[PDB]
Amino acid sequence: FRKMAFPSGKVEGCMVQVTCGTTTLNGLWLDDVVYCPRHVICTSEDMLNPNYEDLLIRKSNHNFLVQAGNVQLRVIGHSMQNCVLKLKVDTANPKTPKYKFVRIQPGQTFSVLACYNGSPSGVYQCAMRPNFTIKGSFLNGSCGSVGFNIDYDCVSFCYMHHMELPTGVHAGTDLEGNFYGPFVDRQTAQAAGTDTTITVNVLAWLYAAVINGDRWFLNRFTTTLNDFNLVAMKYNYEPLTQDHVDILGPLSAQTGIAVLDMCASLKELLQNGMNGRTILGSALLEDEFTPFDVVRQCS
Ligand code: NA
Repeated sequence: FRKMAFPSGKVEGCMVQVTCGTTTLNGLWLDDVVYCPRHVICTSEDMLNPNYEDLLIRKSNHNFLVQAGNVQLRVIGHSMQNCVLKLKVDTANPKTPKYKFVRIQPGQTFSVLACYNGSPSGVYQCAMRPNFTIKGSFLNGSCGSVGFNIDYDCVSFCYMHHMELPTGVHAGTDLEGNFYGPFVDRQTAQAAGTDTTITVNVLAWLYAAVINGDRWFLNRFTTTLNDFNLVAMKYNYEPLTQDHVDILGPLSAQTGIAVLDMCASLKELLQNGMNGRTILGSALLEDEFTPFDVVRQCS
């Protein structure tokens, strides 16, 4: 049972290179605007303690080198919206897909098109951790790579990568520039805070396991919602709500396994471990499939 990323073609045609001074990173060219992390205007010395307003004022529209493959783009307007730069350009992107900007919630998943100096190199599926970080592969040059979901013909852009934390985990903003979590685009030590397992995702993945033939973890016991959350808090699992039970509805109906019985199987799993066995070929509980992901992949 494999992690699916969304087909990336609609985003590939939007990836551009942005160079300001000597710093260079990825941008998102939609209509006549190019979006990129504002720390493109920062030297590596600037990053220690940037005054972005002050730093942006030293910059004019011609200081910005936006290149899309070969055609260079004429910048005729620059603006700072929170932590993103918005470079107004003359040519509107002919390849602009239908798109929204969305701010997702912790636990939701999305595809990332990692790009290095403007060219896409790879695509992967990941989750917004409950502590608003993402654990991924953002190497030097991947700043400005975007996260997205695709519904039919519409690209919901939800993530732009900005920083690697000293802890090696990754942080970024929505497409309006607001960071997810308590992070700032400054090279200083920033605490991520206690991460937790996305409980509704693990339950969804267990439904995927039942759908695909793995059933050993199904138990004779059952449990109440409170008893389960009592076990959940001990193991750093996100508390399960009734909203979470509702979202798991279709999966419970497809398999004929009530949510609370599944929660009871997860309870014994948490209290006993997996005892050397695997579920869907994994020796540990996967929490980066939402119930929507499991439905989408089982449909
Ligand atoms: Na594993």
